[PDB]
Amino acid sequence: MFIGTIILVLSFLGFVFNRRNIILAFICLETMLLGINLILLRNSVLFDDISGSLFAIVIIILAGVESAIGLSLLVSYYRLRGV
Amino acid sequence: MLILAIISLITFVSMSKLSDNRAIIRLINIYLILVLVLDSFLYLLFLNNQTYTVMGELLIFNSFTFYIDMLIYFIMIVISSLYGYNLYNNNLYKTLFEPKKELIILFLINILGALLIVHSNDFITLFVAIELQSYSIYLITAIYNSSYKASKASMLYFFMGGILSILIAYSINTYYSVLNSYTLHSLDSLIINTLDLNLILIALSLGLLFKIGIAPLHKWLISIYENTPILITIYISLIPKISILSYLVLSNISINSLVISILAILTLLVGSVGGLLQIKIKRLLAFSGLTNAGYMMLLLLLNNNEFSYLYYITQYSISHLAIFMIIIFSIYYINYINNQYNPIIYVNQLKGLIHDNAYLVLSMAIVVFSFIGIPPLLGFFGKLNILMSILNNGYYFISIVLIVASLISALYYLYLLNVSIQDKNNILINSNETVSSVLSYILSSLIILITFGFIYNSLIIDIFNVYFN
Amino acid sequence: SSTPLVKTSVNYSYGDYPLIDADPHFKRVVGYMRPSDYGVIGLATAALPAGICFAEWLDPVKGKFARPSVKFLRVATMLGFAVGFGAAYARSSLRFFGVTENAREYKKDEAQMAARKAAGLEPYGTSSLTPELQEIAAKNSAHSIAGLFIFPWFNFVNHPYHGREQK
Amino acid sequence: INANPGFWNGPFRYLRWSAHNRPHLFFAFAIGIAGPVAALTLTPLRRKYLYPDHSPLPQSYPLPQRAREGLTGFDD
Amino acid sequence: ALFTSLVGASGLGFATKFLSNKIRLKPAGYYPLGYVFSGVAWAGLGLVLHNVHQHSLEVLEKKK
Amino acid sequence: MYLTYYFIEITIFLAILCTIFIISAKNPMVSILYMIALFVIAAMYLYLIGLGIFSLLYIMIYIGAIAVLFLFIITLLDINGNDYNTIITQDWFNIENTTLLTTIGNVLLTNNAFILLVLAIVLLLGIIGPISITMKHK
Amino acid sequence: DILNEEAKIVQALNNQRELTIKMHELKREEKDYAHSYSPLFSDPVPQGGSIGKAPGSSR
Amino acid sequence: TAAGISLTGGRNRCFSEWQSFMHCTAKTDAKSRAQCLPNFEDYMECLHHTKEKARLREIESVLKQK
Repeated sequence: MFIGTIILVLSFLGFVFNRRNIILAFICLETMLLGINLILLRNSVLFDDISGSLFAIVIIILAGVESAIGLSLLVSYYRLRGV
Repeated sequence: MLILAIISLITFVSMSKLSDNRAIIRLINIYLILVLVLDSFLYLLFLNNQTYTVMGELLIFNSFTFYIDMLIYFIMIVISSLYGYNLYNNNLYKTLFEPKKELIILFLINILGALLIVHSNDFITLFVAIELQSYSIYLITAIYNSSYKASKASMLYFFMGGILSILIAYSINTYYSVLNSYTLHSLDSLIINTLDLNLILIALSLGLLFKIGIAPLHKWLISIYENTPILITIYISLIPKISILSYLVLSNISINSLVISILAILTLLVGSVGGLLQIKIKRLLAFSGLTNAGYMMLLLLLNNNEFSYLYYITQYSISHLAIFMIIIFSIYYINYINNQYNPIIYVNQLKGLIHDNAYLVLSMAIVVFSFIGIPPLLGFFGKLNILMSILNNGYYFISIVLIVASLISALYYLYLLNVSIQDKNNILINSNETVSSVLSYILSSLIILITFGFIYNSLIIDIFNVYFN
Repeated sequence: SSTPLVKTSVNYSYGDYPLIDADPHFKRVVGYMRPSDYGVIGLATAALPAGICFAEWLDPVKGKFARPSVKFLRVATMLGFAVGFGAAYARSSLRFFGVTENAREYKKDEAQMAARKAAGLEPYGTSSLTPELQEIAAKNSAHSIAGLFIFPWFNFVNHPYHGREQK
Repeated sequence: INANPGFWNGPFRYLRWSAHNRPHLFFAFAIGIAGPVAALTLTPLRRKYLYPDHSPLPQSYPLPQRAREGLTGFDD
Repeated sequence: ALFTSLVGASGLGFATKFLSNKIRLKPAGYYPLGYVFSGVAWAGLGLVLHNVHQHSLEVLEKKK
Repeated sequence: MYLTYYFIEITIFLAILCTIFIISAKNPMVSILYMIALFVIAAMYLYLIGLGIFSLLYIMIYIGAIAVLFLFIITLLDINGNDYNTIITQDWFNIENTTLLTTIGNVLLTNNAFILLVLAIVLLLGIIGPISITMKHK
Repeated sequence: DILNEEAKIVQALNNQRELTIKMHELKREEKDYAHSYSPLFSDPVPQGGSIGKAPGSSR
Repeated sequence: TAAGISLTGGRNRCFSEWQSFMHCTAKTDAKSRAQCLPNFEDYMECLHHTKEKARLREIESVLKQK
């Protein structure tokens, strides 16, 4: 339970104190979506089911579509600026 | 019949040119009207709060949620009806308020996202649908791309939406880490006695709530609600409210919450005093949107509150909806327009609205009286029945801070009327064009609802008693 | 391939009228709807193009009273058939719930059930499924006429149990 | 030039027209439409004409429903 | 009484056209035919809503 | 064979090592270069915990699409006391290797098929959105 | 005549009060499983995941 | 749903403890759920084995003591 907690919490602390670099916010969020997995997946493992794995494959997919949508949001954020 | 609309219409928009964008939205307007009219009778699907669990313990259809399920179609008819109809036949109103190609698609995607929360039993369907509506509001903010405030607000909304994505997911993960369910039969007043599921369900509640403007997370939604264009905000300050609040009121997962009560107090206080020294109208309007959700936090605390919730919902989703459309009308009479995406900002700009007409002013006056609880209005009995639920279960200090919040609120709601009826020095005598008829007729309807809504006070109580119990 | 082996409510009504079924099969809903029901379909199909002609008569798009393209009329005809069919399925399958007026169909289901009892086959017909899948697919289609506002869902399953007296 | 007649003027002519000009759409679309339509219509015929289905495969040890009779043999 | 409810709902519709003209800066009687349409539609809701309430009351009477 | 025991406690610390290099990087691309290594350490942790399936699922989708997507964007800039061994039995009730992936394919398709059906609309939105933004039709 | 009218009115209001107080008791009444969840499938017994099932799991 | 499923799609570790709890609830109205508590606690020992860990650390402490 340690590793998913620590990836999530260090990603959270990385999100807070590192605003002004903006891509770093995305990738800390992406590792957050990994950390929720690393806790939930071993809960499926310890609890003898794939019901947590059922939620897990969905949150894999939703992390994906998050990276699909929000990066187009980024491209919109930089088209109207130059840099 | 949402999906049955969407799968046809995105093929239809892809096979369409750019000048059809009004007519597609006119089609969807009439479509949702006929969905409501021709299929209204499904309230007959219960008689004694008879609740269905559909798609196998996954969705939940009941006496309650059918109402919100109707309500979202009702408001979407209005929102669509803004787009599809011209305001005037002017050059100004076609370089303003012209919809994009993909916009009306994203609305029905969002309504799918909103309805699949309120009808959701499962946490997994909850999570899918909050991601769905979060992506919806991401795009619907970012769709009017050639505005710097629009894209900046889209990013701003994006990162807090990501935190609440992971926070709700961590709450679901923790609840699963102590229990092998995801549904909510597993509470049933027995595990609550013998297991500390307080903090976990509290952390579920907070993560669901902080997509509203709940006062620890306060400034950022307000910065959005001004940096958006004036059109998109009348949609996105409504749907994420009433979707998840109907979820949270449907399942009272935090009863006697120490956390939610203190946050409700702080919400009402800082929203009421945040409405004070402000001259930007989108701000002022968003803080009204905050304090009314402040009342929502109060209705989250109670047990068995399906009256005061739904009645205050149909209060709020009419009044809060209509005051936008009033100031959408009001920008024709003003003397200075900037900012093609967002024409009015400063509340000073509608200085002489009564010497333009009396009747848009009177219609504005009664709806701004409707936010402050003026007793012959529909906006009153919301607060009345809130307080009939509050002292029902002894939230005493909550009631007196509600009174403080109501007074400090009603100070700044009248600031609109302080502006609106004054001298202008340059009065209209003759406009060439009129306002497009049925677009304004919708506002006439929405305002006779608020004024003459105490008529059906009795019949709605009878429908409440028979159907919802 | 016909044992339900789950505990199902028996004759548990939904209104004041006697039920027939908890989810009527999709071929059956076509097979039992009233002749006044088909008028709801037809008037819904007429409502959409008359609706658009209406809506442009109220406020035109570009200030001129002009009838829209035939493309819009064909697509409005399609969605009018969608609304009419949703209304038809919705108005029809209530009568299996015993929640609206159940007069002729309770007679017809004392006939066709008795028609296939004497014909010796299953009271609903064999599906191409293991019975556990029959259970789970009917759990999907159970009460799914509710939430017709969100999505259409139907019963294509032909599973055994229906909230009947015993079979 | 092969611009457009429109699908909603004459259908079958437009189908021929797309087959002469854009077979990348229409011969993906024909393979696509031949899937579920044949899936609907052919499967009653195969059970009627060709051959019926298979017996379902057991998924666990199949349990009958009996009452634990007296079964002798192999006491000692 | 059903008819007395209908009169009030059609009066609400009369007020709808009456208000809508005054935002359109038209006179009181500008497009009179619209008062018929609003006179029906809102009254139609009073058709429906009272038909709801009839159907409500009997259900309570069947629980005694 | 006592070096075998601390395997998991290897990759935890190597995770903790890696995340510090995420939030301490000069260039933007140096950060995602550490992040793909964090995905790989994660996948090795999934192989080591006993889910060899999802280890490779993540390599298909995390450092498959979404990481390479991040790389592809960031190119486009102008100018820079629970110590108890659990006991595992052996039962003979299973008959065929319906693995984890099979039963995902059963629960996603029978018990909770509506989730996959709405997931179609989520994947629809992933198509529409970038075309909703980055196009400027006509 | 006026006292008869007020007898009717006050009895109507007491009918109203004893309507509503009962309806409040009708709210807080313990609901059965048939009304609360799905009407058919009257048991809450899950019995799910039946492929690798083991004889003896019911209790 | 994915209620009593397993890795191989069978039944999990505590299906019985779950179902004996659900048998405990299907025959029992509220204000009589107190008797359902030992059926519930038997479920919880499945999930986290807190009574088992408390059982084992004591005997491990005794084994350390001698």
